[PDB]
Amino acid sequence: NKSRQKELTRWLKQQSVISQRWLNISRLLGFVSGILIIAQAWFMARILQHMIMENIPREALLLPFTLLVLTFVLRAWVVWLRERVGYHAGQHIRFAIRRQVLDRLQQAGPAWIQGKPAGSWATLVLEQIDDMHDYYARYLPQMALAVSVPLLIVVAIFPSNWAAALILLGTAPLIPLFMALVGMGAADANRRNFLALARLSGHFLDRLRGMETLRIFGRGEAEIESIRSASEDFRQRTMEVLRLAFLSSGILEFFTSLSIALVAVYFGFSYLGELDFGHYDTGVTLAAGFLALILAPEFFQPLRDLGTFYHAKAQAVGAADSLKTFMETPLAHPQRGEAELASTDPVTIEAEELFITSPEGKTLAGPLNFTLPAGQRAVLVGRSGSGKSSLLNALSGFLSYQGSLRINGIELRDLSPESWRKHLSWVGQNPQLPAATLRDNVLLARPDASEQELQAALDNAWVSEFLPLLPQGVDTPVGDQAARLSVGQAQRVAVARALLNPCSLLLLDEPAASLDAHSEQRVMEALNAASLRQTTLMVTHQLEDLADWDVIWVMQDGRIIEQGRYAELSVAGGPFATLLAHRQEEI
Amino acid sequence: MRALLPYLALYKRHKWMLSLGIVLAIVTLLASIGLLTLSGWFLSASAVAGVAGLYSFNYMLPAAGVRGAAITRTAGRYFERLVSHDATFRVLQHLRIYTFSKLLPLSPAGLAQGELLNRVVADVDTLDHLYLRVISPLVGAFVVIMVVTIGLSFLDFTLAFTLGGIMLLTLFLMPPLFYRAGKSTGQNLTHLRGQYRQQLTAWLQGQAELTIFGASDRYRTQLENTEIQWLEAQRRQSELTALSQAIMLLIGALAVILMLWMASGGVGGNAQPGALIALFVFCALAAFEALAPVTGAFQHLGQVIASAVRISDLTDQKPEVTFPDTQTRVADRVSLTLRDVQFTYPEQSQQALKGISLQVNAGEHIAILGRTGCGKSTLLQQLTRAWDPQQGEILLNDSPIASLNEAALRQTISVVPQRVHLFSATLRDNLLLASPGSSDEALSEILRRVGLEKLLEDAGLNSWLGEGGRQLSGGELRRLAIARALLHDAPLVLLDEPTEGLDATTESQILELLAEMMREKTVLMVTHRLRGLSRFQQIIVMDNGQIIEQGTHAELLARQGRYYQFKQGL
Ligand code: HEB
Repeated sequence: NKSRQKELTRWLKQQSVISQRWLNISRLLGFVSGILIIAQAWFMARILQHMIMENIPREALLLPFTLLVLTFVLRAWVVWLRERVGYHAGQHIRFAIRRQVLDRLQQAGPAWIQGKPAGSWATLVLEQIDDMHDYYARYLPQMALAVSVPLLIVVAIFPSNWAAALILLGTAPLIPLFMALVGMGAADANRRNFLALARLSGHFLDRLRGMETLRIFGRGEAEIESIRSASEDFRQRTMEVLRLAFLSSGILEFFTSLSIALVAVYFGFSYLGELDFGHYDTGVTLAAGFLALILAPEFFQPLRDLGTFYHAKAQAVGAADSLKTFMETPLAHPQRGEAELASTDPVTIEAEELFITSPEGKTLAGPLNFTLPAGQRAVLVGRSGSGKSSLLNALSGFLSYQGSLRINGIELRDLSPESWRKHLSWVGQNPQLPAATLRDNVLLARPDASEQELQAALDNAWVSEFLPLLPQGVDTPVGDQAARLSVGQAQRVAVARALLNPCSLLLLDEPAASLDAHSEQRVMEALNAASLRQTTLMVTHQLEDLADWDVIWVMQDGRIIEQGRYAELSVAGGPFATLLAHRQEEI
Repeated sequence: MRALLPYLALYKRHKWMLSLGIVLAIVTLLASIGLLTLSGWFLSASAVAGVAGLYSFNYMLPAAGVRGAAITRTAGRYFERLVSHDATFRVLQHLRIYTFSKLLPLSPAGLAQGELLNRVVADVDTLDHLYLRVISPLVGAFVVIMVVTIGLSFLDFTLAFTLGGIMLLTLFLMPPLFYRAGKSTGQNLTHLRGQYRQQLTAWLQGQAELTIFGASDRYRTQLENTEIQWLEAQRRQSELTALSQAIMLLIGALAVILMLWMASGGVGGNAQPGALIALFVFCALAAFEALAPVTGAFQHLGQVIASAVRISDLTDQKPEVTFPDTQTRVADRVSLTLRDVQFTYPEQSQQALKGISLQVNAGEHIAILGRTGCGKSTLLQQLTRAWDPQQGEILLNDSPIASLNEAALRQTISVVPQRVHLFSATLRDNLLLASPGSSDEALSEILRRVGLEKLLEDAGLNSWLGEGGRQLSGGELRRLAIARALLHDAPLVLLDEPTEGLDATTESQILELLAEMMREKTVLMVTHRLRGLSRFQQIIVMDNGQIIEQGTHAELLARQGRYYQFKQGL
């Protein structure tokens, strides 16, 4: 009831209502499978009795053989239909869960997305959502088939011989009785074995990622023993659980073997005259005996096939564990207003008692009390981890805040994000080029731009000086994660994208941090000029060239601890002078 | 199929465990077939005998059959699951050890990445599937058909070869036919999955950029369009599995119909078979369970073969460094000398840069100061023998570095890398890495004297590091690298950009930590930061891979060369 295995299994069925139409069709077609199985067994039992007992030649039995062939062809048709319907049930659930996951992930914003590597979000969205398919496509339909076919077998056998129907029905309550004893606790113990297996896989991946450290210390040979010990420890731990978990397989194989033997023994001795019960005082026939024998392995087959689907369920429960907690983590979600910024002129950012909050509730920047007049450029400086980058994300709308942050006297909470972000241009380190071609990436800011405007942007950002080096020129595919372009020229494309449309506010988050010596000289040259056209807020540790910037904010531990122009701060001996001296120690 | 040969060779270890699992799979299937065939014959024989034949009919011998078959089927299934799972965990352990042992000699340069290693781990997981998912069902199906055909030919050769022939013909023809029919769909499926992952990663990583520029909604629209195409390829692949499952039911239908028809005419010489008709039709009914996993097994062979090639492409690379077998004695004092060796890559200079050829006496600290943003330093790699120096020669204690066996080389050189790795194990295991045998208290005093007090505050040495928890910040993570090098206690210490990405407070503490702890060792410290270089006996400043000048910090300022310009804030 309260186990994590049952909690995750309830979650999986809560998502299955997306395709309840498909699961009802599949359950209805499984009921047709049961009827065709019985019609199969009834025709074979009649043909067998005629040839074995009444010695009717096979040339006189074309009607039963013909009907037997149709019920075989119909069975293959229903198996074809159920397999196709089963896929549709899985597909429309995965499509809906993926939409919810991407909705929750777009709406949480880049503040939460960058908390994890993008390959771990791809595991959640691709691998783990797809690990749930076979549970909906195969396992859940097989559960329905395991309680419809066996009861329909019993209903078919019961009129012919109630003793034979009792042999099958007698074993029915014992299998769930085993579930109470073992297999309810073993199922959750197995769920932890699959977690330990995934953790053992991350133990091996950890040793692979650290082979460079293992090499320099000469620990490679002693790390084979750690791989062997961890694997040996996993196997012994898992095999203790499986010695109990595999008892379901054997017990189901025992009760299917006992039922076939009991049906054979009961009918066989009834023919010999030893027994005289169960046949409704009419007489036991070979057709009645064959009908129960053909349908005795069919009574247990849906349950035996359900153990063939154990791993479909086990990997969906493992996937549901990651997807249930993802969908349930509370998130900050900065609230969006309806107000719009009327003018297109540079804004006047004002903040008082402003606290910036991470999507998880953590406070990233303490009390901020700055003021930035229109058209003025300011710089954030400070030690890494002091919350400089968090202030730029609050202004972008990516972070919620407790305080005041007024753009033109209007709180940033009340500004509609769509209208506010059309007055916003941003260049950061680690440029992202989502589009396909280099012309599409630059023109992403506004596709309606004219060719004359585009060429001006490609010239001011110095993109055109490396276009000849590119194979196709401006219409060059950029590649996966800008593989064609080096980081120096990818960042210049981001600069071209930013200055394609002059705006009200320009946010720069260390634009030239890791660029080469040349692109840095051209990225800054373009941004030095751009910063004069509108209100600019830049984050740097390149303190040696801040003379022309009219405001400098020194941020430490989430608050502004110093202010003023470069001339005053460089000689005041405050925290900026310490940072400037530390910066000058670089070559 | 030739690709699986090296992984097939790995099955020699635990050959008995693996073959017992297949034998138990065969015995379980034969017991299922034998139990139904014996029951089908027993009903017919007793019905034909009737009440008058009670005294003549022998039922003690079938009684041992149904008792024996029921026991060997339930015990066979239980132990087939146990033995084949145990064997599957054995082969995974040996696949992991084998892959790790192959990847280790080609560690730094062979692997070139986080996406690669996640794919290497998943490929090893797929090679582990070859036994239960592929080999066990295919071999088990073949032997069951042969045993049934052979055993059932003692009654009639024509009937046995008709049922055995149909089962053999579907075993060998249908899986390749369905593997070929869906190979076109399985390629559009891999292409569409990788395209979706690329569009998803670009949409997630560029979320700040897309939202600001108003494109986040239309780049999710083409992401959903790729998913729709991807789900259309999955639907096509499900329709192929739907066909194979339906055709399997018709082939089983044909065998039953043929046995009903053909055996009615006569079984063996008997033109009036009677009970022997039900023997053949019930064998045909039960025998097709053995072929249930077979087409799905041959599909998974495509994934297993793909992973086997992919792993072999990686572990069959040539290691570019070889180590002798000489049992050299590690010296307590190391004097490194270089001759005509390059400090950094060519960096597209195309100037045929000459070697550095510096000399490090025993006990002396030398700092190599190089321009930021130039060609990346490669002196660390060819001093730990990541790759052999193509030009010049590196002598370690007036002997060539290539003359050291790996055990001695790793023990005479301790390096603190720029990228320090946190293994997921406990804090004690992250330090016992450097020195395998260390007292628990001698281990803890290192954490105190390098300034890592916070790591002994509560969980202490047993605290779980790495991905399990307790991520370390860049400053305290650097002190972990230095703690390992102190525990290793090699005569020569190699520091690569130790004070990079550190605040002035942490940078000063770590530099002072180097001087007092590493006083008696030669350190060759490579940085582009001017801090704390007065302690070093020799400073080597170089531009474009050539020593511009070199000398102690005192006399190096007096010359007013390139170093003096750096001290001017240039
Ligand atoms: C402990 C936990 C676990 C684990 C870990 C595992 C792991 C595993 N596995 Fe397992 N299984 C299980 C638990 C398990 N398992 C179970 C419970 C079952 C059931 C059986 C029956 O029911 O019949 C199976 C069953 C099974 C099978 C049969 C069925 C089907 O068809 O599917 C197989 C083949 C397998 C494989 C396998 C593998 C390969 C592996 C590696 C990864 N599997």
